[PDB]
Amino acid sequence: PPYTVVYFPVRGRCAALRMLLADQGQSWKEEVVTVETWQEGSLKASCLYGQLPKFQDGDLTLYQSNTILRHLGRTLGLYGKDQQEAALVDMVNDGVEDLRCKYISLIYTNYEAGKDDYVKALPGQLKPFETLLSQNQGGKTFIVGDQISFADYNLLDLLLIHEVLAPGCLDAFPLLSAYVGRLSARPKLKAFLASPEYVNLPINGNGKQ
Amino acid sequence: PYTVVYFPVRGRCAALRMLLADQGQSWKEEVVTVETWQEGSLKASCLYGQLPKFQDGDLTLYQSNTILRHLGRTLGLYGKDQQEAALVDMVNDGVEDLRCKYISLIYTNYEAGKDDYVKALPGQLKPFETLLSQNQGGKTFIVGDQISFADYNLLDLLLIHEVLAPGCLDAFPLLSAYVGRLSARPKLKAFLASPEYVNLPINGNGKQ
Ligand SMILES: COc1cc([C@H](CC(=O)O)SC[C@H](NC(=O)CC[C@H](N)C(=O)O)C(=O)NCC(=O)O)cc(OC)c1OC
Ligand SMILES: COc1cc([C@H](CC(=O)O)SC[C@H](NC(=O)CC[C@H](N)C(=O)O)C(=O)NCC(=O)O)cc(OC)c1OC
Repeated sequence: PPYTVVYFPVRGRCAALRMLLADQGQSWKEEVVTVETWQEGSLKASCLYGQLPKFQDGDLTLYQSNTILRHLGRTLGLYGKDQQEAALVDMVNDGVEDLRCKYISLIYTNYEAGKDDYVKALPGQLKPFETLLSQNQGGKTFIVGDQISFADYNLLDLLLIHEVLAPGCLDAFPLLSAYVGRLSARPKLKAFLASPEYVNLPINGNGKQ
Repeated sequence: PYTVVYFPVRGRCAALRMLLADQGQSWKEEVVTVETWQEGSLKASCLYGQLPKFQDGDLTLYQSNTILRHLGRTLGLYGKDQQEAALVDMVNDGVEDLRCKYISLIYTNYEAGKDDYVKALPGQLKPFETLLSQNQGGKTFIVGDQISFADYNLLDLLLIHEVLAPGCLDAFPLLSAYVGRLSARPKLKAFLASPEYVNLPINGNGKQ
């Protein structure tokens, strides 16, 4: 395949880019790194920022999950119709990243003591994305414009993992709730989300969700 | 054509201001004091409840890296091709990761965390030295042979870390020379010497 994903055996920060690749009908190789292999240290020392994912597109080696998303967005035409839309796509993705960082901090560093406060704060964190949908064709299409973007896949993943963390959290957000259902029903993505290579990976690496 | 809406600090607008100044662009600063911000109405109107807010005509943007990428895209500071654009993103995302750690230290744990942060800092700066070493021996920019928005963000990151940990670039000859070279670009040099930069604090809590 032209693409290789090098990552731990979790969904994590590769979930969105995998959904993107699958929904776009692209082929890729998964190179699985166990935490054991990672402890040996040689792969880690060779990674630019000491972390995974690592991604290959031919001889182009990338690190940083959002760099991979933007690269696929640019090369597959999932980055808006013009410069204005591209900026709005970035604005969405940066918002998704901010909330993802808070989610990851909760999962890996403070789950038991922090979950109540996190869930309490969650509606205020989701509301900006509902607002964005409400300002774009009544929320009937995508997060920006009338074609899918890499930010849709990232936002979709963020919403899916938050439904596991806080079941019912989208009940207060009709546009986000319908958006999750609509994107999840896209045939190639629906098949991917139902497949063992997605279903049989945990969301995170520490057993919490 | 441009308006920057922000608190009276360098913070997350420092890099985009350096970009605008170095590119000879004109912009308006709309300063929001913490007092005005406490009133709540501006905050409630911001997409993510935060500043900076940026206007380019009737395009209103939020998110500091969105502003950087928008200026990069529209001013030709985003690599020569898709391959370079991906490398520019890879740099900027690395800058953002370290900036988040810096901000966490400054605003949430300065006193107890500074020693460990400075201890860890060489390992956090080394990737950017490595990136320079793989691009024309470090003699030009962080990616390719023309400046990108990631250069301005990386430059700011390096400048604030020199204040936090003086001498932190002494181990890194390419980063050291790079800071000196970019800082000497005539429009940027003038901006960095000007009161609108010098007389703003780096952060909003008096720590640096
Ligand atoms: C905290 O332990 C941990 C973290 C993770 C990560 C979880 C996630 O963010 O979904 S991903 C693995 C991690 N990489 C990054 O944090 C990449 C950040 C970068 N800005 C990007 O966007 O790509 C990583 O490589 N950690 C290893 C290390 O630093 O040595 C996953 C975990 O297990 C799967 C774990 O537990 C080990
Ligand atoms: C912690 O209090 C605080 C923070 C800051 C920020 C410092 C910095 O990151 O350099 S910026 C102001 C902040 N906006 C963001 O964090 C934007 C993040 C976004 N992902 C982006 O990249 O643009 C903000 O608006 N805080 C106010 C709020 O949330 O109500 C500056 C501060 O004062 C100058 C303060 O202290 C108030």
